[PDB]
Amino acid sequence: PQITLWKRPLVTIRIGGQLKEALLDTGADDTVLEEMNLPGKWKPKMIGGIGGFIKVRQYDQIPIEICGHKAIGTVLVGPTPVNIIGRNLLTQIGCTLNF
Amino acid sequence: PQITLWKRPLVTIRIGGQLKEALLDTGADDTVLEEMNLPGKWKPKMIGGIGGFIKVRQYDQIPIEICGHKAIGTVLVGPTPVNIIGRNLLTQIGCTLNF
Ligand SMILES: CC[C@H](C)CN(C[C@@H](O)[C@H](Cc1ccccc1)NC(=O)O[C@H]1CO[C@H]2OCC[C@H]21)S(=O)(=O)c1ccc(CO)cc1
Repeated sequence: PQITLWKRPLVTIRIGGQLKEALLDTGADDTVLEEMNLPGKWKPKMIGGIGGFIKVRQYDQIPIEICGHKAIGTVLVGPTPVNIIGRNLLTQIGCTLNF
Repeated sequence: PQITLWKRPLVTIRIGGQLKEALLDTGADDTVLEEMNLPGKWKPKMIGGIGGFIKVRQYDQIPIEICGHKAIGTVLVGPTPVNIIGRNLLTQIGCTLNF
């Protein structure tokens, strides 16, 4: 589909048994999801944006469905105010910027 | 153009006769540039990002040519980690997300 940017580009994603609204975010290298207790190995990381850094847990090879499109890759989980689909997964669902 | 997302969508912008590199950022409501001088009236504002809140200077009706596409609108100047072009100007240049 085509998503205009008059409003936030929020779409429905699924991660296991949880559906969430997340931003399709070309400004994010990696995907950052709100706090959730995912299974499996992870490692700590600090990520920075406007206002400073937050601490996140990096989980690898996590399958995420984004508007019905299949993706799988790295997911950072921590106290973000918004779920953010970053470029690592945007490329996998075929997302481009066009003007 | 069509811009894929395997790399950061960094583009050259022209603002006040200066060339700068900025990130096309669909997850940003607002355009936020690193510290610089712009002429005219500005208003103190605060904005929140992933890491908390910052103070910025709000400048209205600033022309920016983004990849050769003209926009005129609100520019916030303050301690962002990188220059970001947000939806307020991405809409002006006809940006959409497509997948
Ligand atoms: C370093 C470049 C950006 C600032 C990076 N950000 C993505 C960005 O899209 C965030 C994504 C975002 C969105 C909402 C809340 C928090 C973060 N937007 C943002 O800060 O926009 C601000 C300017 O306009 C305002 O509208 C939204 C917040 C304000 S981010 O969220 O901080 C971020 C995301 C992912 C990583 C890991 O790769 C690191 C940082």
